[PDB]
Amino acid sequence: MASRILLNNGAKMPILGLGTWKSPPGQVTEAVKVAIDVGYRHIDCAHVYQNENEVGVAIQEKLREQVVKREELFIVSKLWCTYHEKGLVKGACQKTLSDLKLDYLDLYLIHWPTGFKPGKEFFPLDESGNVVPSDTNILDTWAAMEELVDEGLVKAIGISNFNHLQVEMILNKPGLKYKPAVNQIECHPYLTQEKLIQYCQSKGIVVTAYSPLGSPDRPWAKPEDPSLLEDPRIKAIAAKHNKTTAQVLIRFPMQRNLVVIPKSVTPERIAENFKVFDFELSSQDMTTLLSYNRNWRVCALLSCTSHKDYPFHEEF
Ligand SMILES: NC(=O)c1ccc[n+]([C@@H]2O[C@H](COP(=O)([O-])OP(=O)(O)OC[C@H]3O[C@@H](n4cnc5c(N)ncnc54)[C@H](OP(=O)(O)O)[C@@H]3O)[C@@H](O)[C@H]2O)c1
Ligand SMILES: O=C(O)COc1cc(F)ccc1C(=O)NCc1nc2c(F)c(F)cc(F)c2s1
Repeated sequence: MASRILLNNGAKMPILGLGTWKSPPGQVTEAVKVAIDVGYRHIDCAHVYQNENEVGVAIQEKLREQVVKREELFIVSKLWCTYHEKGLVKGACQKTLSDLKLDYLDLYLIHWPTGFKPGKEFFPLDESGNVVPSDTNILDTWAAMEELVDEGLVKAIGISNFNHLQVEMILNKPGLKYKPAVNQIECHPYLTQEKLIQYCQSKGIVVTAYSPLGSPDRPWAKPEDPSLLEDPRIKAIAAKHNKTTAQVLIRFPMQRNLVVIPKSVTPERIAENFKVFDFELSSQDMTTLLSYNRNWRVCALLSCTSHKDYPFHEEF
């Protein structure tokens, strides 16, 4: 396997990164420190995760120790939905930079294609529980993202949770300055994303797979819901390789030429999840895992399904 993938800006992105959603502030500093010690050099962050200060604490220190150089790290963050207005984007980026204690990001993503009413609340809802949109559009937000590159705050920009028509909207802009470098999307054996991956890869956009373990800690998970980590078929593939099910689930997107960002705050799991460069899934394993697709999406909200830019009404 090679360990980084080339982006359109000429930078190389590590194919394995550490996710940080639901890594509690009081626990994430140690998580990130351990991750850097064991070899992670890509960290996936976001303003909405409410922990960027504590991630930043960890990074800055591993600099203070001389454990890693900033140029070796690949730090990703994301513009939250309440900041899609062109005049709010730079301040949102700068807040993330200040929290992370960094002078640039390697990649900055539009977190979702949906703009929400600006304000303090991450999820402004009306009295009936529907998200309150903003009067923003993908192209104007993208133009504001491009200014961040031209000001040196971020090295690359991309998107997350965009369907292929939303990607196309950006690509087709006459005055496009920067193509998206990455589309970060949910991807795992129960939601294999064959058509969107094919589309993105054909357009020279790198795909990052989020929730590769099925996000078992997501707050809306129902006890009856499928569980990747407990799937006995995946356990049997893992046993054949004397690996864990998590290790199989991480290796799987890597062999599809995807980037993958498993989350853990547990030191013993952070280290296990990185030990995926010493084995390969066979062609039969890959085919088998792909065959588990059920088009089963875990990361979506009912409250957002009426937004004009809700991404998941389209087939892909
Ligand atoms: N762009 C977006 O809209 C978006 C959406 C979702 C996710 N993401 C990103 O993708 C990252 C990964 O997705 P995710 O956090 O949803 O879920 P995930 O990585 O699929 O699963 C994380 C869960 O698996 C557990 N776990 C980790 N390693 C394990 C192992 N070796 N054995 C058993 N359990 C293990 C974790 O527990 P502990 O932490 O307690 O160890 C945690 O509960 C996020 O953290 C975030 O950075 C982005
Ligand atoms: O982002 C993470 O890592 C994990 O996710 C989350 C992370 C957080 F820190 C808080 C909430 C979520 C969450 O509720 N996620 C589900 C969504 N679905 C939608 C949706 F369908 C939209 F059309 C717009 C939108 F913005 C969302 S957010």
